[PDB]
Amino acid sequence: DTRPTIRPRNDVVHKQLSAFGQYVAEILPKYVQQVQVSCFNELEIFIHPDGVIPVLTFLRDHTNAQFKSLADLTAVDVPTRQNRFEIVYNLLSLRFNSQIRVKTYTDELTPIESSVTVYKAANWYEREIWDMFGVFFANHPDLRRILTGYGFEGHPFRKDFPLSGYVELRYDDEVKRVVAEPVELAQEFRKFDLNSPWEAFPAYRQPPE
Amino acid sequence: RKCDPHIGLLHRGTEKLIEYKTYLQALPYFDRLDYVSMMCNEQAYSLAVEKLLNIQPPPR
Amino acid sequence: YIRPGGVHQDLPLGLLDDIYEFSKNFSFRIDELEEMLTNNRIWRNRTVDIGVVTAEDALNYGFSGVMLRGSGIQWDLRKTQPYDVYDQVEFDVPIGSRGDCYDRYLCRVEEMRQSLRIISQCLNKMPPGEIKVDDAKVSPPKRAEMKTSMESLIHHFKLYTEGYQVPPGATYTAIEAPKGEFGVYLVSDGSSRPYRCKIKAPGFAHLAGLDKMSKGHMLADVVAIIGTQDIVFGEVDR
Amino acid sequence: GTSVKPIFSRDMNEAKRRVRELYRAWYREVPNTVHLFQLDISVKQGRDKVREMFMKNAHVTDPRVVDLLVIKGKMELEETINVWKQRTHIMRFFHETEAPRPTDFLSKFYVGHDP
Amino acid sequence: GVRTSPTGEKVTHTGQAYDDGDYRRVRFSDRQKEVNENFAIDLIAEQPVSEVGSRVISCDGGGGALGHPRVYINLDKETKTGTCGYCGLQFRQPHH
Amino acid sequence: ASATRVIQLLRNWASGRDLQAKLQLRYQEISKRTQPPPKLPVGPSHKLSNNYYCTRDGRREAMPPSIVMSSQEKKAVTPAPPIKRWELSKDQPYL
Amino acid sequence: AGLLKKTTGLVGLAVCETPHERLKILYTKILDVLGQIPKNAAYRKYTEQITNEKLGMVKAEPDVKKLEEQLQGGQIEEVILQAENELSLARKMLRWKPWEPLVEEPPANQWKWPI
Amino acid sequence: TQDTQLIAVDEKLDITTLTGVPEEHIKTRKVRIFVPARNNMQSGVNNTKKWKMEFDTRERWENPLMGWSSTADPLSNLVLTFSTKEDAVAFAEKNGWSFDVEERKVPKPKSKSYGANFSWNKRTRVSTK
Amino acid sequence: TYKFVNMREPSMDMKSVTDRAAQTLLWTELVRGLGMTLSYLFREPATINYPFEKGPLSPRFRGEHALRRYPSGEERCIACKLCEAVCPAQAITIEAEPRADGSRRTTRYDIDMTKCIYCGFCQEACPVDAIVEGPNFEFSTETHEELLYNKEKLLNNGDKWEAEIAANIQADYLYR
Amino acid sequence: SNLIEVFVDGQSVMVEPGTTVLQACEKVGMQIPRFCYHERLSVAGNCRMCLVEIEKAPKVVAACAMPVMKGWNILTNSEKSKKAREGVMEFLLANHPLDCPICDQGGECDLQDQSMMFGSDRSRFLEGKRAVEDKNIGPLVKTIMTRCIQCTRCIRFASEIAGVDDLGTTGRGNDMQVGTYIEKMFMSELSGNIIDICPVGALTSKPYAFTARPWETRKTESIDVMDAVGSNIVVSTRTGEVMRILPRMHEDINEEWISDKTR
Ligand code: SF4
Ligand code: SF4
Ligand code: SF4
Ligand code: SF4
Ligand code: FES
Ligand SMILES: [K+]
Ligand SMILES: [Zn+2]
Repeated sequence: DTRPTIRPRNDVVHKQLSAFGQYVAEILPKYVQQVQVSCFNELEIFIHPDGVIPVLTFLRDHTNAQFKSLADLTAVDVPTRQNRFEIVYNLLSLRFNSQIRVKTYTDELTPIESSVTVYKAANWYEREIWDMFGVFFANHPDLRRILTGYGFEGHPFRKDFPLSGYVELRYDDEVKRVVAEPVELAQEFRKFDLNSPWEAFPAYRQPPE
Repeated sequence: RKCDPHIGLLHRGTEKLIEYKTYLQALPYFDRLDYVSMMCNEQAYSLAVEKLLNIQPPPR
Repeated sequence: YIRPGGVHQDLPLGLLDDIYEFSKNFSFRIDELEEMLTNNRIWRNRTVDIGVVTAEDALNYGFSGVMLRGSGIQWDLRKTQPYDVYDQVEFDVPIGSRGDCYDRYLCRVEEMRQSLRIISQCLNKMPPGEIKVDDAKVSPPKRAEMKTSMESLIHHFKLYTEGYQVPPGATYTAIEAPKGEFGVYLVSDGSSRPYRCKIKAPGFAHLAGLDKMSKGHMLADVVAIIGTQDIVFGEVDR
Repeated sequence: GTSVKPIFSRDMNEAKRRVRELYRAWYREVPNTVHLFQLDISVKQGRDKVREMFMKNAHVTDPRVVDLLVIKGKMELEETINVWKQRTHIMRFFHETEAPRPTDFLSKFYVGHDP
Repeated sequence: GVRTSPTGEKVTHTGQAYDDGDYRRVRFSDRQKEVNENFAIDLIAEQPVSEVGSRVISCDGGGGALGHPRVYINLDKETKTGTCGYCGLQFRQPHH
Repeated sequence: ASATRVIQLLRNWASGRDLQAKLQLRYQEISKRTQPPPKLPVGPSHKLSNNYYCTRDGRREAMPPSIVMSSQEKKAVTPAPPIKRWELSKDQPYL
Repeated sequence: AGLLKKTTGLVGLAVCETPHERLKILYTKILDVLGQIPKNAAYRKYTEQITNEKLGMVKAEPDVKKLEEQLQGGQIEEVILQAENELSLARKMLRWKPWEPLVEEPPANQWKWPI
Repeated sequence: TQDTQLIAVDEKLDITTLTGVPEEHIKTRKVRIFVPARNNMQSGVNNTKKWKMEFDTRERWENPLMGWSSTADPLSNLVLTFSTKEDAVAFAEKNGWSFDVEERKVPKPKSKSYGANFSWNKRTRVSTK
Repeated sequence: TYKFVNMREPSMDMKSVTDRAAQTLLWTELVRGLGMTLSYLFREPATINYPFEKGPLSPRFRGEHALRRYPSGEERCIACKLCEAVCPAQAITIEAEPRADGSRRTTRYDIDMTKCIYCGFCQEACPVDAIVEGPNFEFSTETHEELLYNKEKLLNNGDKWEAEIAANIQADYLYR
Repeated sequence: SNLIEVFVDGQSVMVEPGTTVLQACEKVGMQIPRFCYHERLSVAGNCRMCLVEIEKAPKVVAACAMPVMKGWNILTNSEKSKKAREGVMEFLLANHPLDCPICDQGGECDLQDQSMMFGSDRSRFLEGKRAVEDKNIGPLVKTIMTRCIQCTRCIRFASEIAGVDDLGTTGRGNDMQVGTYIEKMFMSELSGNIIDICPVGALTSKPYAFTARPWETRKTESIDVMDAVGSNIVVSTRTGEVMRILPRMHEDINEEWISDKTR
């Protein structure tokens, strides 16, 4: 690189992924709403909520995809979107050493039928997406709590949920049992507003709205 | 017959507080994530963050 | 130590020498273990043919690292997708062919030796140069430059209070952490702080597969399979 | 906008149908739970308490909210009978360690400057 | 230096002083209240006033790399000996 | 090191190898803890000649994801060439 | 071809002693089920492209050892396994039928990160 | 168009009962909304573009030992970000919080000039440049 | 590149099986374990005699914090306020005021030892290198209150370990 | 109607004739970096940070005082525009004193923020910095004139907005000392607002001096009660008390200035 400071880019993978992005797009014009290949050679397949089985089964068993490695499933709670939750699958191909990202919008009540049949790895990887966020997964073997406390109330990763939560424990000599009380902190979280009032990088700027 | 590995007995905010700590402040979290592989976690974080910044570290 | 943009500091003078002395003597210590356990019947019978998995279930279960390589799956992040300088070094990935507890154990001890190979190569080919990027907007300026140059002081000030603002987007980066595939997926909102960070914990998938492991095995073998699954709960519990 | 997905129930009838046997199950479980968990509270207290949390949310209209919270309320009765929770996890529902919070306007005014 | 309060209660450089009752002082008895006998204000005041004959003087504070960020304090106000903000050393200049 | 020769044969014979060649602990071989002061290098873009930040803008050179198909005769391709079967180990293929 | 290799190096996946004709009869089967899906379909055109073409030399070249690099997809014993997976997909998307336009356009600007 | 045994619910959407914000933290929180006001000594305006979800500040008492800001308001240190306000209001309905808004203070367009600083009859002539 | 780790081809000659039968019948491999472990029995231990001898450390070590001061005696901290901003545990809490002289320093530098992480960001934060971690690590205690530090406690520790940390940053500031 | 058409970095936008380059920029959302121009305080044109190259231009135009006409594409992100920004910003920063850890503007300084976005990452200075003797124009506002960048925003504010002529820039060349020359006392009822207009720590509030920092101070919106005008103001609260009061943006009530008593 002539400029060693900035990270070199790989264009060869860029259109090759872009070619594969159109590829999967033409097979399913019913499901694939949006395909996007980012600057860092990462491809994203935006699908409809009821596409968890079809496209994943497509990516898992296709001759030209063979994406059978379920990397992770994550939600991105975005309050300003009418669909707050954004379930994100990550897929990995052993044969083509590439990565696949598919995202589905979902509301709180609207369920997502479980992808356990496609990948059995998602069995445990839904018990926390129901825990942290509260998105319910339909026709799933078990939705048990494995991160939150036994009988804990709420979905902590939701951004309407406080960092300190609501309940704090303490052993009580009156009852010989640790019990919960409303949280009161020794010191409150001194929040910092670090968003500079002067505009950042103009590339990703939103259009005049 | 069956075994249920009830996890959670060490569950922490981690990702929850990362939403409130800056990138530099969030770096020590990964050291405590896979606490036996100290430097390898930060490798993942630094590789990720510098990828978004489109900045590559010097060869040294 | 490992910070975005390189490393925080440079090594103390002579540190490469002492680690070189350790590297020379360490291979003996690996031989020490193999002598102790590898041929011992008691260790094998508590480990061989225990917790075996097929290649397809291991891959479908989301496993990574040794959990796949032990079952014969031909895959390794450093080789297939070489991050950092891992491309300019050769190492022999220890692929097993049984998938039971024993194969992973031999896979690990060979990975110990193959790790020692990396130390030797990077030691004989350690290049000179700076330790962080030459961009104060993401790398704090040198302490000497801090106390003499204004732009260093401003950039140091804004970096330690506001921090660098990361361009918006999403990225799931992947490295082969000795557990397995430790990946971090973060979404940047365009501010100076992360918006949401999800981490791919190799133990999470592995602990998820612990059910299929324990099928048809002794209770005194559940401890054995738990041991080889390289689970640390700080990692699996996030 | 109005048209939406029935996660389990078309109408509040089958939503109220769902709450019934789970209410039946929750009322059947009380004598055994207190027995093996080794508590001091009375069986009726569990019954009148199992009554309690059924009512503070007995005002919704969307059949998704009720039936999603049905599987939510589904999700402790098995968590109890398989002794997964601790004693501290169901006396938590019997909130008892705290002082009784103030109800009259004068009492809040006396305690502090917080509605 | 350090002063003494009516309750003894050796005052700190900040000026904290528990009152007569001040029930929080019960933590102090049977223990000792940690006081830094060296007070910042009166260990810089007696320091000699430097005499440098120039309008602009660098104020790195000794060991430029190891000191404090170097400032370029002005020395023209003959009423008040110009001092570095970081250092606190009072630089005066002889008769312009 | 301290250890007399007769002990050394006992350790060497029991373990089947010589151990005085390399030992678990340390000795005089370590670098002294008072190494001379270093002279760390300068940055590649530390030059006071043409060095405008308009050239290196890693954060600013980033581009939002490229639009390729949006909701609002063909060939068959793959996201990458299929992997290459790596050969066995040259130093020691069969352990 | 040659001597039947003892193991594939992947536990669980065994060695099929008659691989060439099994790969043949699989490839016809996916061609057969691909008859149902109408011509205008893109998925049909894609796999009608790589089936017969990959059915070509497996019909012509009988040496599975050379068949390894003919398909550049690893060992034949899992290529047929992958061929089975393609057959599973043909059965699966014979229900999915994704050739219709989108079920729904994305509600307003739910995309367009950042917010 | 989404024919998976369709149902229609005209009740205004709320999730307060299953989200689980406690009873004294749902009705006793006067949640207000505004566009964040720019700090007046910062000419940059890349802060007056979003909407927030701030709450009402509660009692903040100093810790007896070392003078903290010990506070029993769990919801105090949370602000959300909303692109427009109709999505912001929608969040209020689903969580059923107390409501009040504040319209954007858009800049009235100041007709600037440079020749006005040197006029012949108008007093807009500047006294210093 | 790669290599196999368990491909064993046990030769079926009358020779090797006799060795295999010898291995199982006479516990040869187990005897190796005895002879192996016996070898280290006759070797010296590497057990440091604490506290008569400590472990080996480095000049960059991070331990108990201690606010330092200039050779004149004035405190280094200048209400810089960067330290808590970069501190990822918010243990630092600092409030400044006007001072009588005008060198308006802080009244409070309470850092909670049960909150801090010994991050190392503290020294990198303030340009006047006011707060640093001393090499001490034996500052254990029995009551949680003592671990809660305050401006007097740090400054006292700075006056205590001043002889040590001054040389530590003397031999390490070139790296920094 | 008469709204002249003009392009900005591409996209075209109609605009009232006589509008300067800036005032067309924020119509699409462009905030060109500025130091000497305030939207409700005259036009200075001296900072030269607003300098943006225009299409076909052989010279970068001063965007503040340049009236735009037909079809003038604003090359905002163009290389030479950012080149002009880089040069001019390091010139302003040349003689600036290293006071950020001790300057109250730290964390909310326009000179600090823009150098992060539109600025270099290292220094090329190898000389001695200029030092300006401090002044004293009140116990309500501090004067550290070495931090001044001579944006002249203070003197204009006094001349028109405050209606008092007591501020100016004595000297010549680098000795551009802005103040009152003679010893004077800046008593106006709107005097406290020169703290907010100043982009640097040149003038800061003595009562607030060395008490808090911008990142830690929580902000709340309230009203002024010290006068019947009822000015909208933002209250700074941190650790559970109030430190400083800032005027809010309300063109009908207070614009962005408040009385000294309220501040
Ligand atoms: S200790 Fe350092 S960072 Fe903290 S206020 Fe003092 S100078 Fe600033
Ligand atoms: S002690 Fe550690 S955690 Fe606390 S502020 Fe210093 S570096 Fe951060
Ligand atoms: S004016 Fe800004 S850049 Fe200058 S010292 Fe003050 S805060 Fe730092
Ligand atoms: S003192 Fe402040 S307002 Fe006045 S000219 Fe200088 S920078 Fe501008
Ligand atoms: S805005 Fe044109 S020079 Fe300040
Ligand atoms: K100012
Ligand atoms: Zn100084």
